[PDB]
Amino acid sequence: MILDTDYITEDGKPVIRIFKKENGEFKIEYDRTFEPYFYALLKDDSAIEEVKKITAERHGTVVTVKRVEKVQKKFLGRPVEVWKLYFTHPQDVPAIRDRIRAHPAVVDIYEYDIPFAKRYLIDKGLIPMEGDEELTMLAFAIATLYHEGEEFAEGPILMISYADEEGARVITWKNVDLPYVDVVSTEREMIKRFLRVVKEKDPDVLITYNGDNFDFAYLKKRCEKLGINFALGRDGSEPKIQRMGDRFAVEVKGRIHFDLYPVIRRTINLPTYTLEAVYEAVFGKPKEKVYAEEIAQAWETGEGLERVARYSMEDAKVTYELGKEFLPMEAQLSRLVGQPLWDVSRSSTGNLVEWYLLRKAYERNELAPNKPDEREYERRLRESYAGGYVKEPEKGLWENIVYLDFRSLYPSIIITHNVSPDTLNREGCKEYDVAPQVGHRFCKDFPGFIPSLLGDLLEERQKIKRKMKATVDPLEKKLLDYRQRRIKILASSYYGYYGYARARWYCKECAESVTAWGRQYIETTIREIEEKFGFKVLYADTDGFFATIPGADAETVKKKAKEFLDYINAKLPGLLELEYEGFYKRGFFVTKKKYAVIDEEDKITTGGLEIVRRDWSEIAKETQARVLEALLKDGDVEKAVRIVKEVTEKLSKYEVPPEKLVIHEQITRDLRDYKATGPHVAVAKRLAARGVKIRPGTVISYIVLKGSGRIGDRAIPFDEFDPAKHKYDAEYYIENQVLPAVERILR
DNA sequence: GCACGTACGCAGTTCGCG
DNA sequence: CGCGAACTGCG
Ligand SMILES: Nc1ncnc2c1ncn2[C@@H]1OC[C@H](OP(=O)(O)OP(=O)(O)OP(=O)(O)O)[C@H]1O
Ligand SMILES: [Mg+2]
Repeated sequence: MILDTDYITEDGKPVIRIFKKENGEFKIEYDRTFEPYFYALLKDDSAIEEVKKITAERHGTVVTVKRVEKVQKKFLGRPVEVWKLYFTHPQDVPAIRDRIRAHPAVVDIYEYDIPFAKRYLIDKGLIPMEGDEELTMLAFAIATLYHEGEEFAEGPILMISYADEEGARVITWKNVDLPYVDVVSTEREMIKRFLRVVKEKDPDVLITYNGDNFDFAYLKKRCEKLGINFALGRDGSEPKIQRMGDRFAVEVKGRIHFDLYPVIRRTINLPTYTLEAVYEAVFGKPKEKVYAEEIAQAWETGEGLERVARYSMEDAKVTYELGKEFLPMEAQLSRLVGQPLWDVSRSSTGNLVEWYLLRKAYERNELAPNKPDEREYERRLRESYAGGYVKEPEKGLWENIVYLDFRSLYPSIIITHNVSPDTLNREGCKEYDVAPQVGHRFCKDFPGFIPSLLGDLLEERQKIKRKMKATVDPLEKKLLDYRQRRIKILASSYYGYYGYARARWYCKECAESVTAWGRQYIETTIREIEEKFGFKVLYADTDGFFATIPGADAETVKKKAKEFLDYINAKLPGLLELEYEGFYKRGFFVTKKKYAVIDEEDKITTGGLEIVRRDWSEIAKETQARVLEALLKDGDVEKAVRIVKEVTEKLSKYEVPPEKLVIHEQITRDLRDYKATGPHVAVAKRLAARGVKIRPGTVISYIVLKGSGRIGDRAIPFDEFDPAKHKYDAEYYIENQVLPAVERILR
């Protein structure tokens, strides 16, 4: 397969490198025939003579137009006459792109901000991660000595553990008599020994957890400080820390650094994203953690280092086990977008969609729209459109509830009505599809750009969901659930891409249509099931709704539901279909987006309640869960009152564990761009002054202390919470946590 | 040479001023 | 001393 692609400079000309593992042997191919290029639109062909004269300087070397060739392409389906401008080195584009654009004759330039290595993959039709070639993996993690005030990566590395399919081992420079701990005295020698291990085993993939920000970055700093040649790559090169905005990423030429952190953050939604929490969510088994306070104590006292080695070994052990199950999922993702696994595992869903559209646009000789300037980006972010339909739920308890839901509503709407930028208000067509309310017209004579690509993703989701029923192993069922969720988010992102301010194929009118279509279908289906079939819709949210026949029994409501499904699906066009997504005995609808139902097997499923929100303490989630259990199962309202009263008694008496009193919250911005400072923002700003880097996406876990005033002023991180010194604000967790989450069931 | 991180709608908490 | 803005996370 094709692992990755980059380019070096030989005699001032770029040389594309293709890292590939063909027939079980590493190989690097060299292509020196690819030339940088980008298009330009001119008012008159006679101005091409005054365009080749435009020059620019790039550190002494003057940048000139190598060659020029007029090509005929298409822009959103209509033909266009553009001039292709060739260049010597890729870096010549960023130096002359702005000079060529501002020419009074040049209308606009196109495809000027495309990386060379990634332009080679699209133009040459090369697709990475394809081919029956198994990849050798090797996970590794490091243990560090951190002190309050010490700059990051300034302390020594205590242990360097690694794990592959052949077991897990730990390397340290302090005598530990454990069968898996190999002891060698120098930290440098530890690094150098780790260098021999990787070079000897020669893994194709290097799996880490947050290694781009800690494990591999810490190792790279010891490289430049201790003066070591960490030739870890297959070309004799050393790891390179690359910048991606605020975060950084480590690259190892010839190999693939698979950082599982960005992968898990896009696949699983957990309150906290620690390695011990991800292991519990995937494999369903607990993982013990050794904090830095105990690692620093074991290093100084010398006692207990065996347990520290057990933590480092387990760190690499679970990292390989998690990587062995999540790498194939990302390989499939890389095969769809057609980009290296390195870039795909660290890219957002919006970027993945754009990189796939850029490849398909080249396959169809379609000149790609260019990203918006800062002005248009701000203009797109300020504008919006009406979302989905939401109906105020009927209050009270209801019995014999059915949940009818549309099958991929928004994606199906795009394919059925050919909602795409190239088809929006296209003139000269024979058949059109008008969007409700919004009125946007879409050509249906030819398949749209986006609709022609969304069909396959929908089929894949129904295939994965089909194996979920045919799977008996719980581990394979959850892994398949992750795959179908990944396909749902990716497909739905195609819709969200229309509203993405940074999207090349930005189309608000396309996004307005998908919602207008969905709002019309759900509102008409609700009216049809009520007027014709006599159903009573209780709750409705976009693609689905909760309905029932008030006085009918369970057997009647279920049959009439399947009857209405065949009646409405026959009247629905194309891929538009409504599904029977489960029956429920009794249900409770608190408010909008928040409800709770119970099925035949007495399994209570909730939606939008505080039980699944990470910003609510577990003592509140546990109390709310037992209240729903006392109401939906037993139906004893007085029993729930005694439950919340028993919880408050334990809280006031300080009898609840501190682990059950943690509140997780995410830092979605930079600590400098926060208009208001909340509890989690105040704790983050305090950790930023202590050396901890609180970057966007960090989950803040704090505990409210017993005090008077602002909650943020009495908020302390969970790590520094000692029950001997600190005492939590029992009155806060009673009045502002346990009571409110359960008070909304007042009936 | 880039990634500037898919969309809207909404319940609900924290804070701050009156 | 209720309310509005800022903020998060859910569906
Ligand atoms: N993250 C998202 N971003 C944008 N649109 C989304 C997102 N999630 C869902 N949508 C839209 O929301 C509605 C619709 O979801 P399907 O019908 O595609 O998938 P089920 O079969 O799972 O439906 P159920 O939630 O179980 O009723 C999708 O277009
Ligand atoms: Mg749906």
